Amino acid sequence: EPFLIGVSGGTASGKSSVCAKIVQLLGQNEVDYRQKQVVILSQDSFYRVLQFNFDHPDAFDNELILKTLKEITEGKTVQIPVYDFVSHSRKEETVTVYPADVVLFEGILAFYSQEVRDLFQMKLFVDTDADTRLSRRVLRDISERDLEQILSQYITFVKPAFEEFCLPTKKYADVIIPRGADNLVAINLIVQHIQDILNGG
Amino acid sequence: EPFLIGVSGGTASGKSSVCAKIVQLLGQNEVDYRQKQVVILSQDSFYRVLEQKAKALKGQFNFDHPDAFDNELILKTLKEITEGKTVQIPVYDFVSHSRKEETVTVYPADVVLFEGILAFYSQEVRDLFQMKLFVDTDADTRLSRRVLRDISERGRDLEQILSQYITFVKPAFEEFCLPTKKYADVIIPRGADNLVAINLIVQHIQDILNG
Amino acid sequence: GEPFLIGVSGGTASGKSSVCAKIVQLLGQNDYRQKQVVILSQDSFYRVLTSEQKAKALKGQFNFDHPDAFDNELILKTLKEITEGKTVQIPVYDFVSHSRKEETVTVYPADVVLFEGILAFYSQEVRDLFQMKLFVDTDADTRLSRRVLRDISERGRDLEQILSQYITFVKPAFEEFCLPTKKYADVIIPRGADNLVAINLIVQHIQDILNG
Amino acid sequence: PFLIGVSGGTASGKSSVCAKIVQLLGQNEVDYRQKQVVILSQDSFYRVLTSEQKAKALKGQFNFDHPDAFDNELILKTLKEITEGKTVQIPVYDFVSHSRKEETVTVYPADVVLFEGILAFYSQEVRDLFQMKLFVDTDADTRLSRRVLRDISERGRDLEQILSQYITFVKPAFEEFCLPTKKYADVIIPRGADNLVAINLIVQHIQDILNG
Ligand SMILES: [N-]=[N+]=N[C@@H]1[C@H](O)[C@@H](CO)O[C@H]1n1ccc(=O)[nH]c1=O
Repeated sequence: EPFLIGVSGGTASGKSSVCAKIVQLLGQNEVDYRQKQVVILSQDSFYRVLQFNFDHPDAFDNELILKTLKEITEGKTVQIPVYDFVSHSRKEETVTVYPADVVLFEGILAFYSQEVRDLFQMKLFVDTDADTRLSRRVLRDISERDLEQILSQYITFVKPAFEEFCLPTKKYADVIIPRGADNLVAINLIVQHIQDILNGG
Repeated sequence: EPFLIGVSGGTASGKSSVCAKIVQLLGQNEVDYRQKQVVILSQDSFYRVLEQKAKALKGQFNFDHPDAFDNELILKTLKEITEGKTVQIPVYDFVSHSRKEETVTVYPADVVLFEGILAFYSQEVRDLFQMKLFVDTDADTRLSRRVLRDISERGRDLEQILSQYITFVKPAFEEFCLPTKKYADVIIPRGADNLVAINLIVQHIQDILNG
Repeated sequence: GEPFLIGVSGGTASGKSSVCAKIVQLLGQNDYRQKQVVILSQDSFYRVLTSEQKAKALKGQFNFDHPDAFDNELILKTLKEITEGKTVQIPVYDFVSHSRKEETVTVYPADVVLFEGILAFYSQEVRDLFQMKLFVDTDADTRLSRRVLRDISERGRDLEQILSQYITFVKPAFEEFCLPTKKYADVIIPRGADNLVAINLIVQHIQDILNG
Repeated sequence: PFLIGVSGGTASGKSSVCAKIVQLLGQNEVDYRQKQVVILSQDSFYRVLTSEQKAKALKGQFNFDHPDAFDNELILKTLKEITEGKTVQIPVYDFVSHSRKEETVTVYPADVVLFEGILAFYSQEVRDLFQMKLFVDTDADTRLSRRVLRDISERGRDLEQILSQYITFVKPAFEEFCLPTKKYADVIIPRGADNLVAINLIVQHIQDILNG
């Protein structure tokens, strides 16, 4: 019975950084990929087979997410597709994820599907202010196209999809983390809880 | 070295019911009051002394303003708690609007929960809380909870409850309590019913109690 | 020379019904055959309830604030013909039977038509017909206090049943369907009918539409 | 004279709305002495900085979006003398030296005065001088997007310096001082100058004022 923890929130809120800090603090980075007890799943790894809105729920393989997450709860070994954000291509290589005790699924629409919601025993939402998240993504998108095209895409696609699809799913959260990776108190709270789950007490 | 946890949130958001559940799941109700390891401190007990305005029915008083709370005694009470000293907490009757001479003796505990609408208002009190929690229940939901709570627990009629809430409770929350939400480390979205968030904090305290 | 339609949305107990009333009253319009400004309510276009829906309404389990409870096709068809300068027949909903009475209110083509409804801006086809969109923004707890007083004193409801229906039906319908339509508003009028500066601004503008 | 206060966050559309309003009236093609609608900016009333204040300004540690950086006494005095029909002298601020130039702008008494500013509704004494209070409500991330593109083109700073100053100074000053003054607004104009319906609503209102 693996423990599934759903982490949602807008882009550049700190979902990936919070999950990375939790796994790093739990020492899972040093363990081999077979003996990993806490793994991280990114929703962007499940983009559907490909001016276009990639923040819309239709752009995500909802059935593959549900099947993979369900097979994880069944203790089965699953393979996750790889997706590069630059070329929008799903490479033929797959990441093999062996049965782990705790699974973190981060995604802007992780709480959108009701079938995916009920899979999570604990649901966390990284609530970061909209302008603050834009400041983080603007710096993130140039370092990792043109600055005018980044603001055009965010205003036309990212911002409307967050308010229409992500924001309504904030009410399904059990715990809200108010600033992201910098919130060391909240991270230490979840790190303490996942380590408490591994021990069994 | 006691662990101070600050619990804030608007009125009727569930801070009292959450804290009461945290100590109940920890079995502190079965332990004697002198041997309690997790105690609860309510900000409503530290209301300032009352003769500032004798008339509270002819002209209401606005009890939700930070001026009506003894911020100096709150800082003194919490400071002596962090030092490991026994403290005496005053008793209050909301109807009598007076400070009873009898005090509740709270022995040094390992974990102390302080719940209050303005628990994160003063900076000197904020830094004492090692963990800051905020119960963020929607405004209309908190109003529906408070109306039903104030009619059964108190003998107030509905017209005075809504008039007192709109005139004083609502503006004081938005001016003083809402800006303090940013200081919170963990936000609990719905309150007492959120069993996943309560079990998370209960487990954290039980790990602190073991050492 | 098409009629100037003005959409007025907002949550319940926000003041939109009183805002529209005070606008027509300040204009002195309230002569149904020669009136230049009329007020239309989304409440007139409730759908007729099936036998299973009527039974759910008696038990208090029917959401009257949900888009499914309104005849969007009738609203769109009525507002589309109003723009074309035609008389429209507007239903007179009988809530006792939850159906439309045989009698109907005849609205003659007016120069300015006000459509007031919680979900006035929900339908896109209905939304594009409005040349001006007003949203009465009043705080949720302030509107709740208004509705609780209006439901207990004017209607005589049970307090616990009001708050139970609000949390279960009224609140989710507002946050899911009404609030997302606030971004389509051209002008947002806060605090409701007491905002006399905003009302006199809309009253003055309609007078300029009639004089011009 | 009709005083209209315009507030809202940075890059919301305040300056663009006021400029668009004045343009729709003949005021652009109206002589300077005969202008009936004039625009006043709160940026013209920055305080002269103390040597201690200027020291923090050189270090980049002075929040220019804070109420203390604005000359409230001079704003109140100038706006009061405008209401009395007096011709007033507004300063010309030199932001490099943080002082007032010897040259001043002469504002002849106009029938309608538009005062735009981030904290136009902060001082109660300045609020009560406005016959109409407008607030340009635009989403924070949208305004930040507008400010970034405006701060890179208008000035010669880099992107990382803009976002650092916005998160450190502009954002906390807006949420603490500018946002709580939104409740005093009589009308809320969303999205700024792109809101043509709201622009023509104020334009038609001012035109009706000029004709009595
Ligand atoms: N008649 N009437 N008015 C109302 C009210 O204004 C509207 C709420 O949108 O639905 C109608 N309404 C709602 C609940 C109910 O139990 N009965 C009812 O008639």
